[PDB]
Amino acid sequence: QLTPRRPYLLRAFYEWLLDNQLTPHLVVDVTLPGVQVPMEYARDGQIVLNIAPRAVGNLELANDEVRFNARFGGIPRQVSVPLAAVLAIYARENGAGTMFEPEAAYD
Amino acid sequence: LSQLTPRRPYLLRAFYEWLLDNQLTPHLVVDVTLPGVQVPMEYARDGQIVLNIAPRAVGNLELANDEVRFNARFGGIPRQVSVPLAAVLAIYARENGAGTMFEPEAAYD
Amino acid sequence: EAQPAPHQWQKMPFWQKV
Amino acid sequence: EAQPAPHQWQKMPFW
Repeated sequence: QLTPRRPYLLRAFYEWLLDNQLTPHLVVDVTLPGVQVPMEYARDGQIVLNIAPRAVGNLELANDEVRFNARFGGIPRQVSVPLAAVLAIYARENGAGTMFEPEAAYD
Repeated sequence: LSQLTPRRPYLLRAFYEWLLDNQLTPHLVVDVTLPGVQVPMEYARDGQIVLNIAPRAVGNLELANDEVRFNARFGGIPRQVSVPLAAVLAIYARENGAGTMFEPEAAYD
Repeated sequence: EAQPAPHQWQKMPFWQKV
Repeated sequence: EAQPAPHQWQKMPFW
């Protein structure tokens, strides 16, 4: 019935971490269909992405997915992660943040 | 670290937006006992008040980090409301109770 | 619309939680 | 800034 809360909570924590001058990172489950990340960078089903302004271009924290351009090694890559695959958002410097709880819409 | 700002204002705006996007009517539950609270006490009971902050029920709404402010009509009389974030206990939809009771904050205690 | 009166919000689904 | 390699992100505080 009601849409997922996750994307709203994601944007909220993203803003909160940046407003405290921290570096937001996402923990993503790379096994979900639709995940588009450089798999060489994934390990044991997950990958960590730096989404701070400094490390990304054209960042979109939409309700359906997180999208952005970033550099992996010496190569620019485009990333696309379905919200269902976003497990958590944490500050690289101190672990401040949250692990998202499951929701009906996400199967 | 104890130096980080409180998360409450960000969660409040997040739930507000989420509720409205589901076409629900967001209401705030407020502790009128705390310093700085400015509400029509006539509508408060046992140190609490519930406020409808949906667009059709308020004017000049501001969901800032330090406080929530807006004008509204109580029994026909327009009044200015101002509530520090510390006094905002929760946000829920009138139609089905969807929402949340905010986590305690060291900065507010 | 008008703000809810006490007898009204006390009947809302979420007041039991408070 | 470049993205973290596994040997870098596996060392972060949220593990």
